[PDB]
Amino acid sequence: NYSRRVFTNCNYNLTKLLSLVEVDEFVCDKTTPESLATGCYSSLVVDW
Amino acid sequence: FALPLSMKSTLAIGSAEAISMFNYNQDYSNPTCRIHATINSNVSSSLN
Ligand SMILES: *[C@@H]1O[C@H](CO)[C@@H](O[C@@H]2O[C@H](CO)[C@@H](O[C@@H]3O[C@H](CO)[C@@H](O)[C@H](O)[C@@H]3O)[C@H](O)[C@H]2NC(C)=O)[C@H](O)[C@H]1NC(C)=O
Ligand SMILES: CCCCC/C=C\C/C=C\CCCCCCCC(=O)O
Ligand SMILES: *[C@@H]1O[C@H](CO)[C@@H](O)[C@H](O)[C@H]1NC(C)=O
Repeated sequence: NYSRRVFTNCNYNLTKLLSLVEVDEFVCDKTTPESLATGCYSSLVVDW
Repeated sequence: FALPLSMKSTLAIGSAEAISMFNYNQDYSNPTCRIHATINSNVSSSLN
């Protein structure tokens, strides 16, 4: 039973979030974590 | 340089942490090979 949130019309601080998380592995294509910290995208859907 | 294996994904391409931004940033225009090696204690005490 995993939670899902959708964030639209929003702004966020990457340094605030990454100060609390020790990332061990990221895998993805069509985008990069550097791109998510620089570019602007239409919507953001997060599952955790 | 020295870096723990718990943050081996920090040097992965596309990462957005502070190491890949302000510290050593890898150049990928030439054939590289990043190696994460662990030097054991006995051979480390042998060669100072
Ligand atoms: C969220 O992002 C903002 C920037 O987009 C980060 O803001 C900066 O935070 C540091 C402290 O974490 C601030 O430093 C402080 O500055 C005052 C200025 O006089 C100084 O007196 C203090 O001793 C301290 O050094 C810095 O000013 C601030 N920059 C801004 C607001 O433009 C913030 O760190 C990020 N959030 C987290 C949780 O890291
Ligand atoms: C790790 C953060 C967890 C929560 C993130 C959720 C929402 C924020 C949305 C976009 C920011 C992109 C995350 C940056 C990934 C860093 C990967 C790494 O440093 O290797
Ligand atoms: C599933 O998660 C939602 C989100 O908080 C919660 O409201 C719900 O009670 C959960 N259901 C369970 C634990 O059976």
